[PDB]
Amino acid sequence: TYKERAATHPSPVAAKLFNIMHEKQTNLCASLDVRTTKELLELVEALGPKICLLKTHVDILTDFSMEGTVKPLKALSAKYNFLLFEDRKFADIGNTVKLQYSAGVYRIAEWADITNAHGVVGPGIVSGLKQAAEEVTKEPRGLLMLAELSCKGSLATGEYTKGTVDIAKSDKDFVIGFIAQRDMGGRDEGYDWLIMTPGVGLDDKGDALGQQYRTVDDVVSTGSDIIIVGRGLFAKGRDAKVEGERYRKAGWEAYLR
Amino acid sequence: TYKERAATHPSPVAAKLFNIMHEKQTNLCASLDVRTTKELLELVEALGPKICLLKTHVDILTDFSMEGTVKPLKALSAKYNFLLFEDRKFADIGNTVKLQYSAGVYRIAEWADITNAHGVVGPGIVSGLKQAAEEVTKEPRGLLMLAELSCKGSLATGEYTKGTVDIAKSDKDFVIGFIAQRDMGGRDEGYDWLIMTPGVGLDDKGDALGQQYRTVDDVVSTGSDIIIVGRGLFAKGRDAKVEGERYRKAGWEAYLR
Ligand SMILES: O=c1cnn([C@@H]2O[C@H](COP(=O)(O)O)[C@@H](O)[C@H]2O)c(=O)[nH]1
Ligand SMILES: O=c1cnn([C@@H]2O[C@H](COP(=O)(O)O)[C@@H](O)[C@H]2O)c(=O)[nH]1
Repeated sequence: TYKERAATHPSPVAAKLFNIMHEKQTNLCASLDVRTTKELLELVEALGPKICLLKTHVDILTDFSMEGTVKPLKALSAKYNFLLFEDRKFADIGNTVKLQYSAGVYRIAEWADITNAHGVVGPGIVSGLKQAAEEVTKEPRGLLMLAELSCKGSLATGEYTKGTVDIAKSDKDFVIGFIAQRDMGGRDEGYDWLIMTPGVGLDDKGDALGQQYRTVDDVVSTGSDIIIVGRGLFAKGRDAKVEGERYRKAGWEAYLR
Repeated sequence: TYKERAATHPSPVAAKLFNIMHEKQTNLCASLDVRTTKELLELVEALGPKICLLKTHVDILTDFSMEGTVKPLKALSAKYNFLLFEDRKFADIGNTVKLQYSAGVYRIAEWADITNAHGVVGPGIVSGLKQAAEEVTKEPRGLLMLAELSCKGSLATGEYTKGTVDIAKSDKDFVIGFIAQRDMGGRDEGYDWLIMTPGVGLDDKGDALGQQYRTVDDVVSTGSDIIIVGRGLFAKGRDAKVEGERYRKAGWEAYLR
C-alpha cells in the first residue's frame, strides 16, 4: 500500500508523497497547464484538496515571478498539503542542467520538491541535477526519469527505456521513480519506484499534436501509482473542481481494486 | 561548398547561414554559457566578427528580459552578421512545446532564428514547434533535431538515432539538420542536412559531469559543418576574442582541407 511504501522508501520526498496520498485518499496529480499565474492559482485552489501532487510548466506562464507565482504556489502547497513537481524535462549535459535547474529566472531547485529528466543524456544528467539541488537548498529533492511517453511515435521504448532505467538505478535516495506508461519492475534489486503516468483522460481520446489518452482504470491496471491529468480537468469548458473529485474517485477506487 | 549549398538548400534560414559562413570565412558557433546578460553581451560583442551563429541558453540567465537581453542580442546579430540559435532542446509533447516555444517569458519563437528538439517525443514535436512559429512570426525559422550527444553514456545512438533521423525527414523546409557527432547521410533521399557539432575543445578533455571533447580537426573530418564551442572559448580565464580567432581559423582550415 501507499502507507506501507512511505515507511520503507529511501527517498524522504517519495515518503512524504505516499503519506499525502494515504491521508487524502488520492493518487491524482493535476497538470493545470494555463498561461497566466492568476488562472493557475485559481485552478490550484480549486484542485487543492483533491490532489497529492501539482505538476507545473512554469515556462508557459506569460507572467512568471518568484514572488507572484512561486510564493503563492508554496502557500497553496502547505495549505492543501500536496507537493510541487516542475515538469521541466531536463535533457542537456550535466553542466548545463546544473545551471538550468539551480538558477536562471525560474530557480526551480529552490522550490520544486520534484522534477524530471530524459535519460538520453546519460548518467551525467542525474549528477548535474543533484549537485544543483545540494548547492541551492537543504530541502530534500526528488527526481523522476522519463522512461516512456504517451505521445504517438514516441522513441522512449526498447533499448532506450532500458538505458533510462539503468540511469535511475545510480541513486536510490534521489531518483524516486519514473514518468512511464507501465510498471518498470526493480523490486528484485531493492527498488520501489514511483510510477507516474500522464496521458490520462476519461473523455478525450487525444489531441491534434500526437497526444494519446488512456483511461484511469487502464493505467492503474498496468502499474501506475499516480495519474497525471491536465486538459481532462480544466480544458474545453470543464469545471476543474468537479473533474478533480471525479478523477480522484476513479483513481482511488482503481487503486483499491 | 557552403556557398553552393546556400543556393540549393530548401530552408531560407540554412541558406542565410551558409552565406554568412562563406562571407565571413567561419563555421564557428559560440556557446557563451554565462549567467548574466551583462557578461553575455560583452562576450557576444567580442566574438561577433568571428562567428556564423550564436547558440544561447537564455534560461541560465539570472536577469533575462526581452528589452534587456533579446533586443541587444538582435542588434549584435544584425551588426556583426550572425544568426541566433536558442538551445532549448524541446522534449515534450507537441501541445506543450507549442506553448513553451511561442510564449512564456522567453518568447523564443519571436527572436530565435533556429532552435532544436529531441526526437524522443515523436513527430508531434516538429508539428507543435512549427505551428508555434507560424502563429507568432512571419520570419523564417529553422529546427535542428538532436541525433547524437557528446556526453558519456548518451542513449542517443542506434535505433533512437534512426528514429530521430526519420522524424527530421518529415519537413525539408523547416528541419534544417542535426546536432550530431558525425554525418547523417540523407543525400540519396534529397536532404542536405546541416551538421552542427558540440563537444568541441582543443584543450579540455571533458568536465566533471559527463562532457567529452573532440578536436576541431577530428569533428570536421567526420562530417561537421559547424563547430559549437563553449567553455573552450570563455572559461578558465580564457580570452574569448583570442580563442574566437583561434577556433575560427582551425575550423575554416579544416573545412578547406
Ligand atoms: O508522456 C507524457 C505526456 N505528457 N506529459 C505532460 O503531461 C501533461 C499532459 O497533459 P494533458 O492531460 O493535458 O494531455 C502535459 O503537461 C505534458 O507536457 C508528460 O510529462 N509525459
Ligand atoms: O551533445 C551536446 C553537448 N553539449 N551541448 C551543448 O553545447 C554546449 C557545449 O558547451 P561546452 O563547449 O562548454 O562543453 C552547452 O551549451 C551544451 O548544453 C549540446 O547541445 N549537445
